[PDB]
Amino acid sequence: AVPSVQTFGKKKSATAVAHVKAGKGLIKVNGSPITLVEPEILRFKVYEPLLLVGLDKFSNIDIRVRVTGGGHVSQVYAIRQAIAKGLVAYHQKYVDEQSKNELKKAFTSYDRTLLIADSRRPEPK
Amino acid sequence: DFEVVEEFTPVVLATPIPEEVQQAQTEIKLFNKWSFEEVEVKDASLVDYVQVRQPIFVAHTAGRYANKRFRKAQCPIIERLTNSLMMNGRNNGKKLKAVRIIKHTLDIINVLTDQNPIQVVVDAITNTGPREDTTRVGGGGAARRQAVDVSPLRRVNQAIALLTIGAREAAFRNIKTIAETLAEELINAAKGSSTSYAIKKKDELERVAKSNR
Amino acid sequence: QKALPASLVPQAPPVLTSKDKITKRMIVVLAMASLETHKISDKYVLLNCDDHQGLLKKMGRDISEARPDITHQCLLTLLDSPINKAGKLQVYIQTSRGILIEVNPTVRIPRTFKRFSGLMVQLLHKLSIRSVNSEEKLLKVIKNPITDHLPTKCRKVTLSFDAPVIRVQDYIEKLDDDESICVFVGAMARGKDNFADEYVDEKVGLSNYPLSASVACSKFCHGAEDAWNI
Amino acid sequence: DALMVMPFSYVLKFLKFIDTVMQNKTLLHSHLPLICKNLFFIIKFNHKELVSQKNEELKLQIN
Amino acid sequence: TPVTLAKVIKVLGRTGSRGGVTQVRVEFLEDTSRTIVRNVKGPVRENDILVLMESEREARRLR
Amino acid sequence: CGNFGFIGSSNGSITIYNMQSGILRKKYKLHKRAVTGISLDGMNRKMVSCGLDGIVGFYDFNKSTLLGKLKLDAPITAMVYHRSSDLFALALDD
Amino acid sequence: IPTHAPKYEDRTRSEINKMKAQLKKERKFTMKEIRKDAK
Amino acid sequence: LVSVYDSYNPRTILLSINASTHPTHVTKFHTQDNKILATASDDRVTRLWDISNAYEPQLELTGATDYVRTLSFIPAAPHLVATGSYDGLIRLYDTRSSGSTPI
Amino acid sequence: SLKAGERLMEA
RNA sequence: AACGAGGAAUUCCUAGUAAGCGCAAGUCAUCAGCUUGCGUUGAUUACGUCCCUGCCCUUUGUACACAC
Repeated sequence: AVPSVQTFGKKKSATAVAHVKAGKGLIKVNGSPITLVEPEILRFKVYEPLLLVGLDKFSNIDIRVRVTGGGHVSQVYAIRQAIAKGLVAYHQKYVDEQSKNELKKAFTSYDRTLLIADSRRPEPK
Repeated sequence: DFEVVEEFTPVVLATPIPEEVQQAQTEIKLFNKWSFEEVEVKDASLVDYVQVRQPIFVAHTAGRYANKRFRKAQCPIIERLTNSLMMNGRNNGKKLKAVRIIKHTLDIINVLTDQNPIQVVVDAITNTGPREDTTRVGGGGAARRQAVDVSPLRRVNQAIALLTIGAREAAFRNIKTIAETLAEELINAAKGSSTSYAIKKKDELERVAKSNR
Repeated sequence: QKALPASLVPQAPPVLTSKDKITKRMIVVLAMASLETHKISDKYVLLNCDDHQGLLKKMGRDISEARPDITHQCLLTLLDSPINKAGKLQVYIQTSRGILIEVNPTVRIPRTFKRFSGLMVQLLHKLSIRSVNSEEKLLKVIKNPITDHLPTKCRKVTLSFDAPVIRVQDYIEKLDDDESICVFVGAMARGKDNFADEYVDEKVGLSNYPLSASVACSKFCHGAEDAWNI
Repeated sequence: DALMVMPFSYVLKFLKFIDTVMQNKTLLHSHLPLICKNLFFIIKFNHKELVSQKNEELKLQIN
Repeated sequence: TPVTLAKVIKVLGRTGSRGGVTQVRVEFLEDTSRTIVRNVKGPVRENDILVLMESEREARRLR
Repeated sequence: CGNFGFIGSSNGSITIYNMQSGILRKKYKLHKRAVTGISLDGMNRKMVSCGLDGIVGFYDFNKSTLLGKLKLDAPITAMVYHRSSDLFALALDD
Repeated sequence: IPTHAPKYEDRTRSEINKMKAQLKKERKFTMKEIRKDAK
Repeated sequence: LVSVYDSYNPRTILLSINASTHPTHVTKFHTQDNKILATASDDRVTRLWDISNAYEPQLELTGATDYVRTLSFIPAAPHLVATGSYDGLIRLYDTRSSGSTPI
Repeated sequence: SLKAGERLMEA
């Protein structure tokens, strides 16, 4: 078999499915490498978890994300949510609990919205 | 001689990720160029409200700052400047346009004044926040202005408003653009050089308050 | 020891409009002017004191109040003064009702009062009056307030009788090198001198005797020309 | 809310007034509860600055 | 013209001030004794710094 | 907590292995003789080592810094850490 | 400074526009009266 | 006038300094410092602008006679400006002095 | 009409 | 020949809100000189106060300690 884990990410009407499995350290998004994200200013908005926790933890696994729906900004936000959740779920199942918990501390102390979405539901007064 | 080693082999991601990116991984910098260390708010009473204590990559943090009463104060400052720059009539809803303009402006500020663009911005804000305003008395047939103080959230709001309004008015009908004129504006306001709309408007407000105290 | 400019031909200085907010200048705001337009019936016409008092009384206002002749002669002496030729003042009429009227320094006013009254009714209904060359608007009705349409670094003073008299050349030379001056001139026939107290910084007087408003504007303008060496 | 609104100069004037009451003892016994409540509340609010002040007239008045 | 920094402590209540002007008590920062009642204009909360130009003038109501 | 194991070698090095996956994390090079005692506080806060160069070294552990470097006279042959009072004892060679 | 003078106060085109206004007004009025009668 | 803008971008005029109405022949940047430009003209004066404050010459430089058309900074001294006029008579100014007269 | 507080201050 | 972002007055609005953009349907009333859905990008300022203009409630504690 091969270790693998699937996770999801959502802004408004965008869906991001990420499969993280063991391998050689390569990230792809929607059939393209991660270094071709098209809004082109928000590429670092996609790079956020990679540089927050470093490049070794990514250097030993393969990530494959595919996104549909939404628009430009919502698709960038769905990508980064799926990547972060997939990383921490892999580190829990196939790597150890301490590394998982320290990743959650890093991700949360930067930006909680890498992990848990905030669905902007109305509020009637 | 102390040495901590948490790196044992070279990290080669099989997808090629560039050297400037890996340097950002070493240190988070705004737009991968401008650091947030050695950036102090030069005036007290704004340490709490001008937020340069959490480093950021691009000026498109999307987060609900418009729910409680001072979450606006907890929002980082380049996002405040950005949203105020996209506050117009024909620019309503173009944060990417505003972010592109802000990036070009910090380029210009670095090229002209070689210190630090984010530092020039923060000095501009803490030098153009007005310190004493006037409110109109009720009276009941005759009104005059009574002088009061002004709170740090109102000072930061007013500062950013004067900066972006002065820039937009300055390059309204010229052969200049908003980035060029706003870089000129921020540099002059950081100098306090009395040739900017922000410094002129603040000094007018304080002068009238000092008049009819 | 000091070279000549390359161009020594005389060129017209640029007209100072409300768009530009840097260049030091003088602004005259003829405030509380009386320019109302009525409809008689087939035609509209501007209210004048002397000729139509039964229907002025049918309104119920004051024949003493409704006088545009003094604004007319104030406008004449102002826009004929030498500082208007030098292009260093512009004027705004602040009607008693609430209109703001921007008057460009290039306009050539008709001097007989019936022509001026036709001009004024056409302005106060059409909202704009263009030149006969027709590329520019000379008389533009603009929106309150005057602080929203003034230069940024300005001084706003009132012409009151009860303030202590000063010398206008002394005050103007006391002003800063880019701090413009705006004088509020009461264009009322007769009344109180406290209409712009939320607008102004301070009140000044020019003689121990009361003046006509045209003479007050002429005094301030000639002191300003004497200061700025014209 | 009234005793929170007034400033410290009027606090000092209040203490002088209560000194005059203690000299007019029958007012004191006829309005003893109210005077006590207002005095203790004013001092509990303004304890920091009042103890920061150095004044022998304050010391003798409070004694 | 020395400006002074003071610290809002207590936002006063039930005082009838004009709309948009909120009375407040401030403690001086370089001198941890003095307290001054002043008026503010924007949003203000407790324990926060306020810049005073004319430091000795105490504020009265605005009806 | 049962997550980390510290191995002090006979050339100074301290390697810090995670015990769930038994994977290497760190390495502390303060000593250059052998390391005859390691201990960690109960709060995972401070970390003591002691080695045959007569040296006690107090590291941080939540950061990765050095807090102090004490040098005694003799070599050091044992260390016992009492965590409830934060007192350790070193059996020396004088 | 230069000076300028203000300005204050085609028959076929005028008659065309007046007839268009007449046609519009009377057509709209006749349609309203037709629909009133029909209801 | 002089026009200072970035290479590799003809679109963006970054700054436009209106100098004397006579033609400015030579316009140099400083060598040691990098925020101070110095330009001459047929106005027979060389003005040292500081490109943050591009409204006024930070330090004017006169005392020449006719058609200043060459100037040069000096490597070791970051304050000493040599200026070659057109009547010969190469002037040497020190900027931390008055600067009205050559050293 | 002065509030309570203001009336106490004036008296 | 009109025209350069539209005077005085008057109205409306507190977060995926104001504003911009388009794609689609045409559901027994209404709608085509338009109506109604759907996604897309998305802020400035208040979030306090009864000082003004209003509106409304109470002036008998009843409800059972304690306190006022």
